Amino acid sequence: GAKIGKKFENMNQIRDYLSRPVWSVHEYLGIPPSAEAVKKLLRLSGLPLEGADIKEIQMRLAKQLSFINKLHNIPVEGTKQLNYTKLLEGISHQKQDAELGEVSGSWKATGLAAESKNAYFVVKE
Amino acid sequence: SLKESIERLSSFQSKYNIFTSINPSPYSTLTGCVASIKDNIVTKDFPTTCASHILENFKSPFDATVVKLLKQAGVHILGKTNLDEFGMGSGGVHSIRGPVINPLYPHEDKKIMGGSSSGAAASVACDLVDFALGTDTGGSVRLPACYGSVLGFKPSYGRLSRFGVIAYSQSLDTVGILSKKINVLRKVFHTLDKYDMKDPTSLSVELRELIEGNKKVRRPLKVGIVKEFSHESMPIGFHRLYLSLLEKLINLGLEIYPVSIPSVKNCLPIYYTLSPAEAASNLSRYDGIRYGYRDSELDIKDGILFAPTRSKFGTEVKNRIILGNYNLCSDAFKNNFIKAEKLRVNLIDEFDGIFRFPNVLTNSKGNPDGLDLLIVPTSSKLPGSIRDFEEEEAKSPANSYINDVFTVPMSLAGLPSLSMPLKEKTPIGLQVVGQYGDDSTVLDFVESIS
Amino acid sequence: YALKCGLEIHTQLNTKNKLFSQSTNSATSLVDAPNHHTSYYDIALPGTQPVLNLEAILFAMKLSLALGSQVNSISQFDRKHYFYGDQPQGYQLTQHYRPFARGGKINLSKELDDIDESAKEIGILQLQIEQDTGKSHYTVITLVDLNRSNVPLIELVTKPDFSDIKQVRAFIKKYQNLVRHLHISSGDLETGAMRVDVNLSINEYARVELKNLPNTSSIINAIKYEYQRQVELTSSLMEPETRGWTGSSTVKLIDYRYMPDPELPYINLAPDVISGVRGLMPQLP
Repeated sequence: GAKIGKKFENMNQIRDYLSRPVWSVHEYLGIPPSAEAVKKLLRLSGLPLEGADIKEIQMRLAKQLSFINKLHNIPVEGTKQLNYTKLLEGISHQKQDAELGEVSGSWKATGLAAESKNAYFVVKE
Repeated sequence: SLKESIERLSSFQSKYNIFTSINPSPYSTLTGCVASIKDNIVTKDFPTTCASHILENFKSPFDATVVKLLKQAGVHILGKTNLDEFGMGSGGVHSIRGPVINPLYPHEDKKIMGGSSSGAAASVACDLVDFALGTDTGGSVRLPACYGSVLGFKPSYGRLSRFGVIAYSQSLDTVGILSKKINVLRKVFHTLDKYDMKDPTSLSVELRELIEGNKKVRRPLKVGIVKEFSHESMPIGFHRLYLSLLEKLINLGLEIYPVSIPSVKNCLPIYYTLSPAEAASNLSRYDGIRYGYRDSELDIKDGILFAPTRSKFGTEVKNRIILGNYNLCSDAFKNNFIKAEKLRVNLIDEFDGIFRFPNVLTNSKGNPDGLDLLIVPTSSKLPGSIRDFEEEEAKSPANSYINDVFTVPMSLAGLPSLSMPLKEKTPIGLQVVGQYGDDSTVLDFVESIS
Repeated sequence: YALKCGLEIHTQLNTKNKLFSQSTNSATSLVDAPNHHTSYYDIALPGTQPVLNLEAILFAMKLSLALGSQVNSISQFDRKHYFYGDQPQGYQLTQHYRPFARGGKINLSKELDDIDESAKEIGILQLQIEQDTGKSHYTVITLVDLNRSNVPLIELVTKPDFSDIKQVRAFIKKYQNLVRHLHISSGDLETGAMRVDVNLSINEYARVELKNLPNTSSIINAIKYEYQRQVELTSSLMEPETRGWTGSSTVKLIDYRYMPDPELPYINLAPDVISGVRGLMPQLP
């Protein structure tokens, strides 16, 4: 747990404190999934399989994981109620915000798309 | 002067790759102030690219709330600044426009600016703008500010609106402000420190008032230095500069204490569990169907929908997306992700236990024998070369992750934290950190010792 | 032989506006011009954010009370991830880990519901509020209309309590009647205002789920087909399997990475919401 020490009395106590033999975080942190796992991951990511260097992704992920998996050994130590009137009030006060583009037809919702068919977005089979 | 200003702008832009887009007519309560905006914050008048092929000519129909508030305060926006693509990186090297170069050195040196708000910091260090807006998810305002020898403030989470601030990791993302002038920075913060009902995470008016009501006279001020952050290999010059600053403070009559906050040590593994997961989630929308870049020929390949378009994600972005999806799959979620959330709660609780100021989000009472501020290094490293940074990262992700060792705990706990320089034009900094919501204390303290 | 059957029923709410945006929830979707009732959020523009429509809470409260469900002290929305043209965010917001309500039931009687049993109750597992997706029209290019995206739905999941096929029809009928009586939905299966997935199992064998049932006649028939078809078996029906329907026969047919939404506040209702909404309920049968 967290702890506050005694107040420093002078700058040399601070210099000695800073020179104590204590691990750096670098020192504390000590600065592979199957190819099928990686393929599943590329799919979930909506990334192409073609051209993907599998073993390289396997290798990078392996190191990423061993870094975050350090958590495995760390033990865990240990809101306003919306009421009825506020419920009803919120409902009564909801309205369409022009700054949100919430008014129908207030902006061309398809006008940013690279491709479209009239007022429809399009996806190619 | 005007001619001299434009010429300066063209020169530094050409040599340092700072902006992704610039006002056609540059320099033509914040009335007359000039700002740059990180290019992951949407604007009506400029493309918002996120330094990504994915959004290379994206034009938002609307201004981010922070952009609107600035405009309403009379701020002129000089342009959008280059960044690490979608906010992912700590060095400022991942961008479709090429890396940003640190203007503290000759551009031939190819020194890193730091990231992800690289261009933001550079535009301030060059005196191109009065202030810049950036975003800070794990250090991305404080670290580049540090490397540009300017002020970099990351306010408490939820103070400044994230409406129109493109999502990276929403539980961590914070809009931040960079400037050489503490006075300008405070004015900007005051302008932007506002409730926004468009943002479901915006700190409520009620909680803001509760925070104000909790403020007390503090005499003397009590400042902690953190044991766990007091033993890293630091840059040459740091100890002298650090010890001079602490001595200045001690001679002002404030009290300095050692404090141990053990949870700060596990913050990087916590961060790289939670943040990539959110990133993968928040980047799931990018498909070129409704906006942004779209593959000219295919919406699907190898039985994977949107793959051709999404292949244009930067390489670092793909790596993180892949990791995040791993972290979210069922078995890993029940293990690492849940554990990371619980440890994050522990961290917030540990900070609450050592701060005198109450945390209104956790309803902590405040520790009357606790502290008002922490002072912590911003970075343990000097800016290296872009090549060296790129070489080191290629060796291991951990080598890059460690760059945020000092900044991530305040991101995870949403604490207001300001990096301030210790010496003119020197890429070394300290953070002043307060309890959640205690932004005015951090800023007034920094103003007082400036 | 004995049938152990359960249902998953999605029902479009007729709130004035959508679930996480105040854009219009249109009642005339068939005549509306495409992508007209769509906010920045509905199109999932960069930097947009969800804000919960409280009318959906009110509607879910009314349904929970009618069913005798226990409203969860805290509920939340989770992200269900997958890619599809009619899902602009790349995920659906739904209440996976902490549903709006749990428990509840529906009573059927011979006197009123034309059931062989004098009285038969169908238990409810849980009740979830969730986002609807857009509508796709296949013409090869597929046309996407996001007018329906982000329309509020309530998903009702029953326990596997169905034994007779007359029960399923009677349940769907009363549930249709119920949602209409509460004025929370049109409950129309023809328009898609109501959508029914089925899960069933005969004599404690593996649970099978039937998808794509456009109308009540097709649900009843798929159930009747699947019951007799399953009796005939038998190594293939040992593990769960999702099937479809083709009007004549039933034919054969991903980690969603569920993550609690990091932005949306929890639903934390005060006890007086229960008594309050209770006073606003219509007379129930």
